[PDB]
Amino acid sequence: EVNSFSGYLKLTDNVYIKNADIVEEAKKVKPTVVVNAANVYLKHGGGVAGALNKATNNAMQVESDDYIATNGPLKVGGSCVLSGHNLAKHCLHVVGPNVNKGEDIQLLKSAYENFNQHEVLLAPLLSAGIFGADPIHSLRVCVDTVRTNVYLAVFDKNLYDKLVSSFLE
Ligand SMILES: CC(C)[C@H](Nc1ncnc2[nH]c(-c3ccn(C)c(=O)c3)cc12)c1ccc2c(c1)S(=O)(=O)CCC2
Repeated sequence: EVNSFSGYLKLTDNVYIKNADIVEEAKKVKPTVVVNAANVYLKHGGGVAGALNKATNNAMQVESDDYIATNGPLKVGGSCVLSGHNLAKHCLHVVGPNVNKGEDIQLLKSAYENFNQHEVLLAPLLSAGIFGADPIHSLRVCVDTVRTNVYLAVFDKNLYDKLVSSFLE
């Protein structure tokens, strides 16, 4: 079965959310597109990007290095489409702003806009965690910006509960 998302809570007609690890979701669901929370040089050194690369046994990093050699780095708020490997048909590498490194939070709208070129996506909460954005603000930007169908996997039950409570106010 295609895009077999299970156990999500529907927030709006096009945004769903689950307390789950995106890597485990990508193995179970086999989505058409999995979003990576990338950096501009596609160096998958930790967090979500490191976990998705490790699940591909480093095939994602080798492919990413070859892409950067030919095309140069991405811009903050930009994206590229590369192979999904064993995790998805395609990986959409999206660069949200890293507020902890001084990048502009306004670029988070441009980052989510990349999602609208794909009908269905499995994605993480952009710019949250160590990128420093307020995760409740990142969910609000996602809901207001994404028009295609997006399944958000957030690997922390405490944050999940705060995000669902905030949306339902
Ligand atoms: C907010 C947080 C709960 C969320 N975390 C995650 N959300 C969804 N699936 C996840 N898998 C893992 C994971 C991490 C270690 N290892 C070993 C794994 O195997 C699997 C993390 C994780 C998240 C959302 C966005 C971003 C980050 C973190 S960040 O800090 O990586 C910087 C980039 C933006």
